[PDB]
Amino acid sequence: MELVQVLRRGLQQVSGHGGLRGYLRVLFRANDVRVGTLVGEDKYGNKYY
Amino acid sequence: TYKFVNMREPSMDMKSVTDRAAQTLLWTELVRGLGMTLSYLFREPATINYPFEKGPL
Amino acid sequence: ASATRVIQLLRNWASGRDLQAKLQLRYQEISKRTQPPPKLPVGPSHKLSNNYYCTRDGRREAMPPSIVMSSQEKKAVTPAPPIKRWELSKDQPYL
Amino acid sequence: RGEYVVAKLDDLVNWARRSSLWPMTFGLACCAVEMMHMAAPRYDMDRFGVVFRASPRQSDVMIVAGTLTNKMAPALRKVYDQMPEPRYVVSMGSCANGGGYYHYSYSVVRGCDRIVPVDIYVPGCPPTAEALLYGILQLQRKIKREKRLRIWYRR
Amino acid sequence: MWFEILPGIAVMAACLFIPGMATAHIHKFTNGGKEKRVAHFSYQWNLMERDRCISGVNRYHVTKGLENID
Amino acid sequence: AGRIASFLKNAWAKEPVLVASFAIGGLAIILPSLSPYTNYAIRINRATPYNYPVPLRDDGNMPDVPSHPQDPQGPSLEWLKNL
Ligand SMILES: COC1=C(OC)C(=O)C(C/C=C(/C)CC/C=C(/C)CC/C=C(\C)CC/C=C(\C)CC/C=C(/C)CC/C=C(\C)CC/C=C(/C)CC/C=C(\C)CC/C=C(\C)CCC=C(C)C)=C(C)C1=O
Ligand code: SF4
Repeated sequence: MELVQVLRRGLQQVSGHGGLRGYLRVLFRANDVRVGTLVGEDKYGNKYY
Repeated sequence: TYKFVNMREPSMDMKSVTDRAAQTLLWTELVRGLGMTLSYLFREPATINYPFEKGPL
Repeated sequence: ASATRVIQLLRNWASGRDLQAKLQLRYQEISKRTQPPPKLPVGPSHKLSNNYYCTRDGRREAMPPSIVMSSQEKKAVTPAPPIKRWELSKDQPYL
Repeated sequence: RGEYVVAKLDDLVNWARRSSLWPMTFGLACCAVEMMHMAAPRYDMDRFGVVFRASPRQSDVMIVAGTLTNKMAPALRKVYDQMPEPRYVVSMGSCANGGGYYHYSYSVVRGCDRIVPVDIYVPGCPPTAEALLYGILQLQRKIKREKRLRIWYRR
Repeated sequence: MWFEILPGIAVMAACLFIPGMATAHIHKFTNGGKEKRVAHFSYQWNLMERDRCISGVNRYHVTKGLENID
Repeated sequence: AGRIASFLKNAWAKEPVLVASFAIGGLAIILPSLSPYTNYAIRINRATPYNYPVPLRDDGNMPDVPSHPQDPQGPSLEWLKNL
């Protein structure tokens, strides 16, 4: 079932990035779609994962 | 001390000769390389994407 | 980014070894990047007595090159005894 | 308006250039070896579009990386002249940025610019394989900001 | 993560698929639904002309069964 | 005997390619004669009709050839149907 585990793991990626629109944003602009943890946000607007 | 590196005389027994003959005829060390790269194909790339993440100092 | 067990066998079999025991990509095993403040030692001469430089210097104890003959029976002598032929390895003889 | 179609064709052309510029195989000295580390799997220059093609007839950006000396300066300018247009030259490392450590010697030209029109200057001795990784990407922004046809439509 | 390789060959897989898809359907469309006739020998070519002549509409891929004859 | 076997062994070690070619090349010449199907192969080629079996006129005294391409008499090839 590892196949469907990585399948649903990719599904948690698209939901984690604020839905499809956020997923496409990070894919087209950040080139990586892995989710992380917000450890802080600077005054200039750069999120730190 | 020192260690000799390459003078290993191959045996001439029929099993050894056929092994080398099979190796030369049916390319094996070439396949050993292909299996090596394929194993080293399904690894995790060592790359890091630029400025979004940066190297360690 | 953890590989699926299905291909863990594939990479292991195709190379005839266990990659997962030791991988090139590093992981949590690395030493922490923040360490406690270290206390460095002092040298042997950090003694507050009997440390006179006259008995400790190294530069002022070099003499000029000793002269043995100038243009201004005895046995033959080699510059140094001939080297002793290296012994073969014990941990790994002929490859 | 013709300005709109010119700008759209402007963006199309440069985007092709900045996402496909090929650094030449031009290494000199200490500054070249770590640039291999950029091409090494750690940073993977190729992922950003570049390929390390030799043969200056088929290259765009020239990575002058290392000490530029007297005996080779004719060879470089011949090489630079052979590169087709557009061509960019990134002076990489302190040796090629003015002479580096050996600024005052007798057989080094103090600065790669005295032979070639030198583009963005990446400093370091050596610049880290990442330090000029930005240097390459910062050139990609320079390629992005050009006008070309915009000047032509207004020439 | 080797999945990224697949999108590359994925569009390529479609790319080589179009020609064989095109030729088969174009042959099926032009030649009256039936698969395009093969003429590797004069007998086949002679056979094709007879079909065209008896078709009346000057088209080999128009086969008239027993209803044509009495 | 010993020299011949050693020369084969020395060959098989020094070169595996030409000996393999010489061996399988050598067989390709001999067993075609010993094969019991080679006489069948020519029969198959003969059986396949490319030209018409042009009919011949009757004058009597011809029992061998049939008068209809269904009559029992004539050359029959049920051997090839099972083969
Ligand atoms: C001395 O110093 C050196 C350095 O540093 C100074 C270095 O760093 C390094 C280290 C860097 C490295 C990368 C290591 C390898 C480098 C070397 C120089 C070593 C020697 C190299 C080799 C033996 C191998 C060389 C391999 C190559 C070049 C790869 C070739 C294959 C590829 C797939 C890559 C290239 C791909 C290209 C160009 C893209 C496709 C090409 C196109 C033309 C684009 C497509 C175009 C079209 C479709 C046409 C248009 C038509 C369209 C759109 C169709 C529609 C329209 C119509 C009108 C029909 C080295 C070694 C070094 O020694
Ligand atoms: S700039 Fe520094 S690292 Fe680069 S070639 Fe000169 S001395 Fe070597």
